[PDB]
Formats: sequence, structure tokens, C-alpha cells
Amino acid sequence: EDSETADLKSLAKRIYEAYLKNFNMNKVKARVILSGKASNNPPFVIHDMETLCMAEKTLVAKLVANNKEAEVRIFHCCQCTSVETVTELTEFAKAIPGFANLDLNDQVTLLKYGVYEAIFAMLSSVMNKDGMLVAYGNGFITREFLKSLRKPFCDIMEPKFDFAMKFNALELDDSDISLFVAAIICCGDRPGLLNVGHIEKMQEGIVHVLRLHLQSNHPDDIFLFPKLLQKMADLRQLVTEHAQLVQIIKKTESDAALHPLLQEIYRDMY
Amino acid sequence: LSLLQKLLLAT
Ligand SMILES: CC#CC[C@@H](C)[C@H](O)/C=C/[C@@H]1[C@H]2C/C(=C/CCCC(=O)O)C[C@H]2C[C@H]1O
Repeated sequence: EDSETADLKSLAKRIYEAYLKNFNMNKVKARVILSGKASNNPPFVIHDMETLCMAEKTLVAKLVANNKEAEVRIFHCCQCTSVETVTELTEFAKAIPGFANLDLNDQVTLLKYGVYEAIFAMLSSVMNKDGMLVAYGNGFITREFLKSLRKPFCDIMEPKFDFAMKFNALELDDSDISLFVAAIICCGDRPGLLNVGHIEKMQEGIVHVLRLHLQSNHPDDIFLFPKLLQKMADLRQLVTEHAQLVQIIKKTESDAALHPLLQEIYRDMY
Repeated sequence: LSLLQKLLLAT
């Protein structure tokens, strides 16, 4: 029995390490920057078209060395961010015991359905009520500025902010969040899985770790685990609606081409 | 063959 709780504790630690090794941004780094003690050079704030063009000239000059409409340039930046996060999540996923042992097609499927849920979960770490860190911690873009973009672009982020304000009130730390992201990835009920029985067991193992970790790490909040279970179902719906919105953009905006990796993830998703 | 398959095999 001690051999088991020892392995549960150990597994929680190893997932936390894989998370620290693989993601460029985490909640601790984001709060340092935001606090914001004591980074030498604080984030450029982007709150209107002028500050956006300034940030662009210094932070992604290529995209403006040419130019497309502001809303489209921001959408391109969003995509580049998602592509990089997808790459980070892939490596994190391969560090989870048993993931890399799965059928390549089951791995693809867990990632396909999991990445955007994990992305919006982790996005919360860089969001407060006023805005969100962007460009690897070097800029901060305001919620109001995003809302002010023309339709449909102004509809992208608000729902993510709304999710984040509630997720953030849970006061999770990175050790909590690494496990949550692991449980999102190892999900037995993704559409089209081959070896469902094995993955359900893997899922149950991870959730067991998460449940015990939350018990140790948050003894003040006895309902924390059912709360997270609900957040997972919320993320599922948040992602369904995001993809619906993405399809609308792709279909009606002549100048907003989807990156090929992201089209692959979205294809036949929901 | 797919981009995701490639990412998964990348390393
Ligand atoms: C300048 C600037 C800015 C803001 C961005 C750089 C910010 O860094 C982006 C964060 C994006 C959000 C905005 C999204 C748009 C969907 C389109 C891409 C997708 O469908 O992946 C999805 C969210 C995921 C995250 O990568």
C-alpha cells in the first residue's frame, strides 16, 4: 500500500516536471511578469491600433515588413501561438507514462481532441480581468481592445476570458494544473479510439493522482475535484463553440487562412 | 503521413 501512494506521489511529481520542462509559460512565470516584479523590461501594453502597430514593429516585424487588416494579423499571431502550444503539448503528452506506448492513431486522437481544451485551460494562467500576456511574456493585450475588434474577431477571446476568471478563482498552482492537463489528454471517451479499455484505465490512474494531489494541496476546498470535473465538461463545450466560430471565419474571411496543422486538428473534430 | 503523426514521431 505504501508502495502505491509512493508511486502516486512520484507520478504527480514526474508530470509536474514534464510540464515545467515542456511549456515556455507557466503560472509562476506569468505572475512574476504580471506582478510585476521584477523583470527589467515590463510587457508593452497593447490597448489600441497604435500600440498594436508599435508592438508589431518590434516583436514580429516580419508580419509588417511588407499588409493585411489588423484583425487578420492578430488572428495570424493567434494561430502561430496555438501551433507552438500544440508542439509543447505533444512532448508533454509523450512524457506521461503509457501515452507513448499507445497505438500511434490513438495518440493522434487524444491530442486532436485534447489540445484545445488544454490550451484554454493554460491560457487562464496568462489572463486577468484586464487582459492577457502575449508574445512569450513580452506584450499584454487588453480585453477591451480585443472586444473592440470587428466581427467576428471580437468574439474569439471573450468566452475564454469568462472561463478564465472562473478557473482562476480556484487558485490552482502549476502542480495542480500539470495534472489537470494530463487528465484532459488521457481521456477514454474521445471519438474513434481503438483501444478504449486500456485508455480508460490510464485515465483512471491519472484522475486518481489528480484527486489525491488536490486533497493534499488544497485541504481548504473539499469540493475542488468535482469543480475541476465540471471545468473539463465546460472546456469541451468551449472548444466545440470555438471550432464553430473558427469555421465561420475560414468560410467568410477571404484573408484569414488556417495553418495546416490547425486545419488537421479541427477537421472532423466536432 | 499526417502533420500530427509527424509531430508525434518528431522526437
Ligand atoms: C498581437 C496578438 C495577439 C493575441 C495572440 C498572440 C495570443 O497569443 C493568442 C492566443 C490564442 C487564443 C486566441 C485564439 C484564436 C483562434 C485562432 C487560432 C486557433 O484557433 O488556434 C485561440 C486561443 C489559443 C491561443 O493560442
